Amino acid sequence: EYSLSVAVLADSEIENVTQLTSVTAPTGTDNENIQKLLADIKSSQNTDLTVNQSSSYLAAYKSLIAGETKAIVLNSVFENIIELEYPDYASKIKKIYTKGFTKKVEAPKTSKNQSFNIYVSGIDTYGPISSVSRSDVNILMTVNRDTKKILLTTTPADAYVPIADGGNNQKDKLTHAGIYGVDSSIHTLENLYGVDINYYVRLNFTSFLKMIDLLGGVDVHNDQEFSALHGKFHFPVGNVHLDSEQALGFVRERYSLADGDRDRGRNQQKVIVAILQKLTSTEALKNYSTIINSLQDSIQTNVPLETMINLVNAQLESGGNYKVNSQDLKGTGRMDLPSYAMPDSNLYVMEIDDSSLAVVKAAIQDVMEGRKLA
Ligand SMILES: CC(C)=CCC/C(C)=C\CC/C(C)=C\CC/C(C)=C\CC/C(C)=C\CC/C(C)=C\CC/C(C)=C\CC/C(C)=C\COP(=O)(O)O
Repeated sequence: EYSLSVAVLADSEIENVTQLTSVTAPTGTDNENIQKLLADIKSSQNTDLTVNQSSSYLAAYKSLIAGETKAIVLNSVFENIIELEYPDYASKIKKIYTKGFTKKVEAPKTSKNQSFNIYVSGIDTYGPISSVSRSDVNILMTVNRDTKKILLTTTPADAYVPIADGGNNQKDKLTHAGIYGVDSSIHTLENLYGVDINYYVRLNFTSFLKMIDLLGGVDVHNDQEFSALHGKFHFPVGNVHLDSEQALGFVRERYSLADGDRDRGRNQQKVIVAILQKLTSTEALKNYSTIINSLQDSIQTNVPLETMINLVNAQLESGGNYKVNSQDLKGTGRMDLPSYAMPDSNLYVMEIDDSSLAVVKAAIQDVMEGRKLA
């Protein structure tokens, strides 16, 4: 659910598209959508516009505010990209023609064998799940139902990788993929790790809170004393029970941890294991429908109902615990590499360590294939 519009400056005398002869747009990277809009304009308004190609939607916007063009095409998805460098962009423009588009995100891929991959996207925002934002949590869960093994692979938010789809396969921090959509994030990680991602789950701060509450909190073993959210929550060494708000702090704190983002990644993994322990309780399995009802409006997923039912009932009958292992893609922080989405800013990114990538890829394959980890 997105839209393309013809936009002009807020104070432009232009009121409707029939007054235009041309429009500036990135036909180099969004030609299909753009051409649909132009065909729709020619049909309902009998107006044929020539296109002044721009290198991107950001570039088109710059041209507009610079007075170098009268009108641009704007794909709503990319308004969120423009906002990264121009937070007040919305107030600078008006829209004089709008076309709604619709697309389903990733279709689910059913695995032909005992193993599947689920991508967990954690969005940096409160409120309705439909809110567009970057994906600061990017965890792949490789599950093998035969060996009863799970592998959690964390990819840091700042990982500098080719971003698929809207990212135009250009390098940027992984978290930006989330802005283009869950599709972009999924395809980005499929390409990086060379595996099919069967399903995804997408949730934000508000979704996470409801889930923890619903489950009655979660229990973890904390390895190092730390505090989160400017000292609001304190976590001692030892077994800790986390309510919704504590758990959210627990998975967010980074800077004060001995190993920074890597330790935060491990804390997130601890919480996932704890959630899984609650979700595979007999009470939870028996009452899965209530859990679906309770979380459906705040958590997006393409896992089919039929699949959930199979997974739940299989666990109900067979019982038995999954063993969980974890890993994280390693790299080196840098300030001198360009961000495709934010070309004018110096950003911190993590340049991937190639030897680590090889190891991470091999481990995913091992668990999928039922081989022991190195
Ligand atoms: C289905 C069933 C009952 C059994 C199936 C059999 C088994 C054992 C496994 C099958 C797997 C299945 C079906 C489901 C697994 C899913 C599962 C158990 C748990 C899912 C956990 C989920 C959905 C989310 C966890 C994500 C998590 C830990 C945190 C979310 C992160 C969020 C929302 C925000 C983080 C943002 C962040 C890192 C920092 C905040 O930003 P700043 O403050 O600016 O720095």
